[PDB]
Amino acid sequence: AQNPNCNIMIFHPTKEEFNDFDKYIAYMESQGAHRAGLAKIIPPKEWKARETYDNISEILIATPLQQVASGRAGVFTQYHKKKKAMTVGEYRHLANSKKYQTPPHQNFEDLERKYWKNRIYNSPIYGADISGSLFDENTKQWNLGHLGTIQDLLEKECGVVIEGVNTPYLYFGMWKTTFAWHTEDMDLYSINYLHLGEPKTWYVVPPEHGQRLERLARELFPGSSRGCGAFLRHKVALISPTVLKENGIPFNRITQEAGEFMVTFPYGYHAGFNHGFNCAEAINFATPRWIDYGKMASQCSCGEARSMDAFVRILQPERYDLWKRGQ
Amino acid sequence: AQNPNCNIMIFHPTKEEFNDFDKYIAYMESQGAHRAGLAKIIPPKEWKARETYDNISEILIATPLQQVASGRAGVFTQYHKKKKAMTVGEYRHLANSKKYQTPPHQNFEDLERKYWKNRIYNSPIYGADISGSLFDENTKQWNLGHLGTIQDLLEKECGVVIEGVNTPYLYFGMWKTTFAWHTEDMDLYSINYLHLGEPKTWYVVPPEHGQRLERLARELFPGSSRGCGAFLRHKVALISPTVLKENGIPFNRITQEAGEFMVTFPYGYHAGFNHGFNCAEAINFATPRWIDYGKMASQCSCGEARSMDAFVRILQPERYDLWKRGQ
Ligand SMILES: Nc1cnccc1C(=O)O
Ligand SMILES: Nc1cnccc1C(=O)O
Ligand SMILES: [Co+2]
Ligand SMILES: [Co+2]
Ligand SMILES: [Zn+2]
Ligand SMILES: [Zn+2]
Repeated sequence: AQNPNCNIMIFHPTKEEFNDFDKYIAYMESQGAHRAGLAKIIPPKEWKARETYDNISEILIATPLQQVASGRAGVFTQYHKKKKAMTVGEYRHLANSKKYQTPPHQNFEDLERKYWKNRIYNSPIYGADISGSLFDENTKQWNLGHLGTIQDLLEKECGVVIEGVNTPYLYFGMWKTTFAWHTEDMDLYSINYLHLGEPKTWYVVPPEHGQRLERLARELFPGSSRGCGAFLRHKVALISPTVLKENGIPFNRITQEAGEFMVTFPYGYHAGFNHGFNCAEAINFATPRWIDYGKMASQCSCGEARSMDAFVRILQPERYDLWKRGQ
Repeated sequence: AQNPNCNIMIFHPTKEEFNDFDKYIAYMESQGAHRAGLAKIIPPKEWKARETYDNISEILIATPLQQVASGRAGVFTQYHKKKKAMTVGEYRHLANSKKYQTPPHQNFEDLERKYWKNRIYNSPIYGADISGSLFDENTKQWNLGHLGTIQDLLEKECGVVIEGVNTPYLYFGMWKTTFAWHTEDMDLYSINYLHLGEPKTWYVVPPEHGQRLERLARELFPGSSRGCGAFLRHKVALISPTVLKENGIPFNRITQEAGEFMVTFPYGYHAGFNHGFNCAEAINFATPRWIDYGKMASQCSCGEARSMDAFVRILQPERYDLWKRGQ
């Protein structure tokens, strides 16, 4: 077995190796990368997503989300308060203001300490889930808007044509903006490129130990757990590395910097935070190995959790009716 | 001036000519094709959208629309009554049933006569605007899911990056299903491929005479006109070729058959109907020549009309606030 400790692996493809996305994902998994739940891919030195980021200030963040925390420093939930629209230019200026800017710190470890100590006492604003892409149409390699669709993958594997289209999303972040513990919809893969700005710190639980995190979550969020058998689908729960360690949950951490890709693998629980003003782009994808995870993915049917129809309809026909009632 | 009578032109590209989409659209316009408002493109004999259509019955039509008419035979409006979900297999069976099937007829002209005589007395069900594609991912030429985006076109022409993603839609039709008189959102181009089944008959007004149609529409639909300065954006008004002829409106007609593409050009008003069970796929696109049409496109701000944000925001900043109130 490759990567038996489930370490987060870092890959440095050559430009030749960067030319076939599916092939390289499969190569990564041949080295056991998937066992960590997360991998970093450093693009070839001659690769670029686009020429410059000088012309992005007029992008509109239609519904910025103020992330309001409740609980304790290491165990909290966050809810999203909708704010008025602003441009990326206005958002960037807000992120760099005295109220929201990254504080003085010695290094990543000091910043991480400050995040978990102080996160709940501030309510940063996140420009998340904006449909769009910052890849140049002429970028041929690892262009997240030119990947094959999950609908075509399901068709290729299962022989069924389905409706739906999957496209990338942009995430404009600032210091303390947070992504809660979750796996992807239908336990899909995700790929995330950090286009510009300050880093993004990730935490991840190996897929083989995901149920351990779920068990801890039910204990730490009893109200949420009673409300929904798959409440982590609501994407609101945060648990710090110290609390995970206290409870024996196996996990790893890594910091993503501008110009780097992160891939999350099926049923790899992850969470994290942004260091300062940045912009990432992400999309879900599938491989043949995903199908069996799709079939077993837990579903939120309480109505709180936000193409999905067809995947549940085909892979989980028994769940489909009740899941559809929740929607 | 090419094509001064504004005739609908039909093109037969070679496989070599079929290899550069933008180039061929530009070639078509060099021959005056755009003046008609609509063109037909017959693909090369060796081209195909996909291998077979044997595996499409499990596609879900989440919200089939029953098209209910009001008015007179040649001048009517239609509203869409939402029906319960059905699969394409179930829809196809309904379309072929005695209640909904194409009636006996001698030819296209007889069927057209029957449509305009009898359309208002039936309420056919249309599986319209389903996000998805039936093109094989391996189809390299004129794959409507692999076109360059309107957002990238605007960026390339105007130097502004914007949010948004544009993807194709599927249309499952039956006899008498109808598309009302309209131009595309922001007076964009559209491209439509008829994947399978019975034909689709199109009517079109040359872009240079669009305001003549608008004037007639205001006279024929006085209530709708008073309610909204751009009510044709609601996509509910039908006017027959006989009534257009009586009122001196220049127009043309053509019937699209399975395996053929239709392109609508900026500000080319069009309408039509399906002959029987079929499936079409369509998407909007842009070229450099569209920009000036985008800037002048009329907007519905009464709230009735259904990526758009950014195009109005950048090309029509003066209209943006009031348009946003309507939404
Ligand atoms: N929202 C997310 C979800 N999964 C991974 C990363 C993020 C992010 O916000 O960067
Ligand atoms: N809905 C439409 C809009 N424009 C052109 C064609 C159609 C169609 O229904 O085929
Ligand atoms: Co994620
Ligand atoms: Co149209
Ligand atoms: Zn739930
Ligand atoms: Zn209106």
